[PDB]
Amino acid sequence: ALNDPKMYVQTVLDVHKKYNALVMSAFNNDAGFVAALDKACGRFINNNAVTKMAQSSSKSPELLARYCDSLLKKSSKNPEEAELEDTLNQVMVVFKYIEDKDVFQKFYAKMLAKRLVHQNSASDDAEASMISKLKQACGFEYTSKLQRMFQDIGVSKDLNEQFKKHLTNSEPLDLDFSIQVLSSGSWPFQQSCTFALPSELERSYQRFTAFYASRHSGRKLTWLYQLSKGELVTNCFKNRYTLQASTFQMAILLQYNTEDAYTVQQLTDSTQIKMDILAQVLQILLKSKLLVLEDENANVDEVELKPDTLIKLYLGYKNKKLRVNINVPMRKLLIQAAIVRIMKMRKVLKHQQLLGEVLTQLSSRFKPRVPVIKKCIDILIEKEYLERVDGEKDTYSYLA
Amino acid sequence: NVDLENQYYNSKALKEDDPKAALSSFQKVLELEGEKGEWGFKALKQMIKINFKLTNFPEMMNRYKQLLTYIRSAVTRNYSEKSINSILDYISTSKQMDLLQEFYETTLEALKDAKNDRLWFKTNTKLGKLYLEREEYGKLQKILRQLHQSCQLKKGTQLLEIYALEIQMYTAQKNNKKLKALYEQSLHIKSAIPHPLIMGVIRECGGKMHLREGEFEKAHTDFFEAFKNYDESGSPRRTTCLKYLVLANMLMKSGINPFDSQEAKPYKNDPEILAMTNLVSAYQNNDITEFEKILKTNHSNIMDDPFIREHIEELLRNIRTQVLIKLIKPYTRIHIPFISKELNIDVADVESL
Amino acid sequence: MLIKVKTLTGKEIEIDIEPTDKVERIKERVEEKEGIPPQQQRLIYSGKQMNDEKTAADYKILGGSVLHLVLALRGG
Amino acid sequence: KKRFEVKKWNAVALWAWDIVVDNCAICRNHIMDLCIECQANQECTVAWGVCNHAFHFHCISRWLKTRQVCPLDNREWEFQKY
Amino acid sequence: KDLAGKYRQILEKAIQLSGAEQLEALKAFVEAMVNENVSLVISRQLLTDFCTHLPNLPDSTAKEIYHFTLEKIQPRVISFEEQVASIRQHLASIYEKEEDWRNAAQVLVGIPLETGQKQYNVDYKLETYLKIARLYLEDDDPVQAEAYINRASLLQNESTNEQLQIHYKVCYARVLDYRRKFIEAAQRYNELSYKTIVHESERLEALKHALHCTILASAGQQRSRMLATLFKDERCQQLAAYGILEKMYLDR
Ligand SMILES: CC(C)n1nc(C(F)F)cc1C(=O)Nc1ccc([C@H]2[C@@H](O)CCCc3cncn32)c(-c2ccccc2)c1
Ligand SMILES: [Zn+2]
Ligand SMILES: [Zn+2]
Ligand SMILES: [Zn+2]
Repeated sequence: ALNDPKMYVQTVLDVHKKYNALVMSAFNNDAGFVAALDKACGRFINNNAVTKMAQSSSKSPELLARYCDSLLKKSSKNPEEAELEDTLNQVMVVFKYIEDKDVFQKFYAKMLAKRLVHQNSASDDAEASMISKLKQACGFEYTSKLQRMFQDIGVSKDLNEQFKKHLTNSEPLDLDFSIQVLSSGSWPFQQSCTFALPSELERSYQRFTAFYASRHSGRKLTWLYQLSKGELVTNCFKNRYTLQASTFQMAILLQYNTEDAYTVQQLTDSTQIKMDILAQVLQILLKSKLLVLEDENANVDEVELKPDTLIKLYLGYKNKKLRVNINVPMRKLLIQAAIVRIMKMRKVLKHQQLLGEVLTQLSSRFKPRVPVIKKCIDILIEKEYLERVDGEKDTYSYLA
Repeated sequence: NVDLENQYYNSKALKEDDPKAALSSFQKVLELEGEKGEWGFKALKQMIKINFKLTNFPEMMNRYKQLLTYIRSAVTRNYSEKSINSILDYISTSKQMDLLQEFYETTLEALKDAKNDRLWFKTNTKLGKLYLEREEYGKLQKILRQLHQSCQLKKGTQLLEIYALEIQMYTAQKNNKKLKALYEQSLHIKSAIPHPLIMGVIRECGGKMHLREGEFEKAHTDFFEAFKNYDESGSPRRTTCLKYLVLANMLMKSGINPFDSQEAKPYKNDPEILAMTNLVSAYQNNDITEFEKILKTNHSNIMDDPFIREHIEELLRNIRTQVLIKLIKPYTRIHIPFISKELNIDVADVESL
Repeated sequence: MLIKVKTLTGKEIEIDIEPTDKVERIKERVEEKEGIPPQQQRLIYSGKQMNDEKTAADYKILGGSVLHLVLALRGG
Repeated sequence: KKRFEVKKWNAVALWAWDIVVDNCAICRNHIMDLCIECQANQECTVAWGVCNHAFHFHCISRWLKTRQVCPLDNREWEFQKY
Repeated sequence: KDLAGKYRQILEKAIQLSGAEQLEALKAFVEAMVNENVSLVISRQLLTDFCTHLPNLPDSTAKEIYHFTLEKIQPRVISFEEQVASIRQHLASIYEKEEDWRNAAQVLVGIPLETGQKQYNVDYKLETYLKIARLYLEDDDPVQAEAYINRASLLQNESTNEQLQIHYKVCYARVLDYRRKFIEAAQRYNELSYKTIVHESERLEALKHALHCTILASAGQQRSRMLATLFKDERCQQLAAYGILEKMYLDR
């Protein structure tokens, strides 16, 4: 199951459905048959045995998120939107049975980010349907991050087509420029690695910022060059090569515009890339045999990548593959006590009214953050502590 | 196989502006393509981009029947719809009534038989926007009724798109009775993820119907939401809900400067909303002398549209009331003519107030 | 061995235990004596509140130590 | 005519507000002051909502005593990120 | 190959010229550096060396070259985003040395500190914002100094420079005093007078400014309690306005 959990998930789906049909025929709601159902699914499925000695326990309940990712990810011939919906419908029913739904929204949000920003998402219309279904489960606050991620994808799509119209009124760009503006505070991505923009891509850069100054006022742009790709062609080789590479590989290849060979130190100094990231980029470039060094007999494994080796562009590049693509991926217990203490005096309190009375009354030490207090109050009301009102507004009450 | 990998790059990277040569090579691609590959559509799109300019319409009717079939299964939904938008948008201003009329008739019937769920829904909505912008409200209703009658919840995204189209059409019809019903209908939908342009028409007419009725607080919430969504997507209409945002904020007994949030601060000094910025800066910290001067100077920027002229009577009276209340605070006996000189109104009007 | 617990008012109860007995056992014995729930009751020795996980190893008296019982509301 | 030409570049950005915050719209003092009330008696800290609107803790606390909405957007005010 | 040897010799000699012929040499040579044909290894690096030698040349001549260079870097700013910061900072010093606050403030304003790909450190942004507010204050423009003192307020909380926080508080009190908020500025000045880090000479200056602001403040509950605190201070007798403070405290 650990090696190939793909078919492990499919086993659970088939077993559950057939159990209901057999009972209603002759058993007539037998006491013994119904009782044995709740004991088998809980212990055997929710937490399996091999999660203990394999030092991997958090990943076990998280294999459901990747299953739904595979259905909405760009792949080969996929099932049509006629039989897939009904299988997803019963998935919602079993989802409420799990208690740690918070981690579900985290992993699905991170996986959705990589699917959308890289244009690897399939059936984008169906993606809105999937997120809409998750909204009904808990609320818009539960899917607050997810909805914003999908919204800015549509905004950027209309922004690019509006940018094309703006290009006709000015000098046409020598390259096709498309950009996902994304958003700050709603995405897992963040700028971490500094980068020197190549002189070829600067002008378009500036152009776009102008388009983002007239359209939007008081808005910055934190470009993520590690998440940007592009297509680069060669006009001096024997054959035309339209390679697809990230911004880092693009800059490394474009550095050979003026010369033929460079050392690692000059590459590091000119592009200001960190040692580890640049080492990984150089290694994956060497895997594609795009750049070679003087000594073929030298082994890259037992010889450290010292920042002095002179790598030269291989002018007789005749690699047998015409489809080169180097763009492949490389305990506190204080807040619960405070909550019960503040609910002692006031029998009935709103959720947000209770927040602040505990969130920031003791904020001078151990700033608690909203989600921690939400989770603690959830595990409290679960264990016969708050027993919130049956639906009248959002009062949480006490022993009522 | 081996030749498919090599030939496609040669015919794509090399633009081959010379005609009567690249046509033959691309023709062999479609017939020889046996596998269920995506590369067939990409080369097939090139002839539409280049050879469409050089007439050759009789050639295209023969090739159009099999063109739509590849959308279903050869490529994904996102790629098929993306290629359509670029070509169709720029030919709208190119006139060609003889092309636009006959193309839509034959395409709509063929696509209806195959796709009904989502691909047909968006294309028909796009055509509905075309009817809306052409000021032709005689054939939008027929396609709107068939769009609306698809349910009889779980389809909130599609329902809100229809409601936005109805609201936009009735705005041009000068209809107010239907606007109330449409806005309340959208309130029952709580599971929609629409574009931030769809929820800028529903949330703008909701603020306007609240403005007319007299609920200035609910209008402020609707105008803030509409302005925020118009800021994310859109531009020309964004600096129209901001003016109504400030006016609604002045009609809720003031309080809190609208130009303090991060969304409205950059547009505070914009020339279009500069007059309203000074209006709210004078409404708060009540001073009638400055408030009246701004109204007199910016007569063609404030007292122009009926949505602000009508409510200018409610203003210039609340600010006068607040000045009056503060003025009479430290007095046990005051002169009515003395009040009139401070309020800049007649003695008879002071007694009525 | 056989200790005495006194409340604030001065009421004395004599409860018998073993050296390996836990403080939860003390609270349960007081419950069987009067009826006080263990969570609504606090035990003090030498002016320091007992922790709820230690089996009376440093509370060795061998002569009936005097314990202090304080009523408190559930969870403070 | 150029020796080497770039054909495509799919960039990715991350827009953010140029000015993070410059005022608390309940006391008109910016978010690093004491909310006037803490100025008289010496604490004051920031508070955010789901609308990402920042106010002083004390200001929004006394605003929530009688109301239940965000002062700026007039929406349901829920505390977020302390 | 020929670029490294020949062009290095010609650049090092041409910088030493006599008179007006120097300007003509820089016009054609700088334009050759802006050209796209020059890679960003012999243009970005040597521009820093070119700029560090400029302050030695007289300030009167340095103004014209500094302005001309900024115009030529404008088409390609993102590449030379670090030279612009140093060039404009150097030019602001020359403008302030000529008792020209408006020009110095505008030059420092043009530096991209938020809308830029170079992430300047908190200390750099804090000290630049304080200088801009101070220069605007010297131009009798409280509105502009208020705007740039708000930005510096968001960086002083997390800055590790203890001295820079004192500088920010001094400028903040001056801005409040300029904005005719005397009662609020008096309290800020009073806090500064109680800091042992600040020198005694300026400590009395802060006390003098606090007393002047309290006297100029509007009469009321807050002003009366500030007067009592100042009178109870034993260092107020050294100020030339102690006699007025005594009468004002006694409600005379
Ligand atoms: C005698 C003590 C130790 N005590 N024994 C037992 C019992 F469980 F054993 C229980 C207790 C005990 O401290 N109770 C208590 C309960 C409530 C309050 C506050 C509370 O409501 C908060 C609102 C104000 C209030 C008005 N009237 C009671 N209060 C207090 C209390 C009163 C003054 C100062 C501090 C605390 C004590
Ligand atoms: Zn405040
Ligand atoms: Zn405060
Ligand atoms: Zn808000």
